[PDB]
Amino acid sequence: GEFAQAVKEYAKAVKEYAYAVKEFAQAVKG
Amino acid sequence: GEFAQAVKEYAKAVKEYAYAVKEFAQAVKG
Amino acid sequence: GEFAQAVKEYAKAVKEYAYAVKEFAQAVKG
Amino acid sequence: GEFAQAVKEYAKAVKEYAYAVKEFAQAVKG
Amino acid sequence: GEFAQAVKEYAKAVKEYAYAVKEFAQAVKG
Amino acid sequence: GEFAQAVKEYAKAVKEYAYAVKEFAQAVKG
Repeated sequence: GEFAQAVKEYAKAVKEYAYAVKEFAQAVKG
Repeated sequence: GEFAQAVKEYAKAVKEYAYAVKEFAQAVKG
Repeated sequence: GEFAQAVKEYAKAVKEYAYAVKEFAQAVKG
Repeated sequence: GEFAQAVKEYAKAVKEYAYAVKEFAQAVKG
Repeated sequence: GEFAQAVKEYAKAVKEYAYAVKEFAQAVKG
Repeated sequence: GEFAQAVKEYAKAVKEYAYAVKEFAQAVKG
């Protein structure tokens, strides 16, 4: 219900964190 | 219910942090 | 100049995220 | 299910961030 | 629980990072 | 069981992030 909903929004925020980390990694490397 | 809300409020903080990580990456690239 | 300011703003965002992680940790324990 | 999966993805993101933070540390030592 | 303990350790690590980035901001500035 | 595996991976990622932060902290200090 709400928990299932909360998890979808968490999963989507994790994926945004994952790409932000990759751009940080490239900035530090490049 | 109360825990689902804490997962929702954490998901918002993960997205806000992901944005700050990308902004800092852009400053390192720049 | 520009880069000192971006580091300062990244520091504030890390500090904000630390507070959200501590709140999540408390929410998990409840 | 879905929350264990999102936590696993977050864990992989954290490991990547740790590796970039160590590379950042190498840059700061430079 | 193991999850509560791990998020507690993460909260500590992010708080330390926030303090090291702030020290770095001071270093880049002065 | 599947959550206990996600928590194990998260716990290990958090630990790597914790030592990365101390390495960044030593780079800033030095």
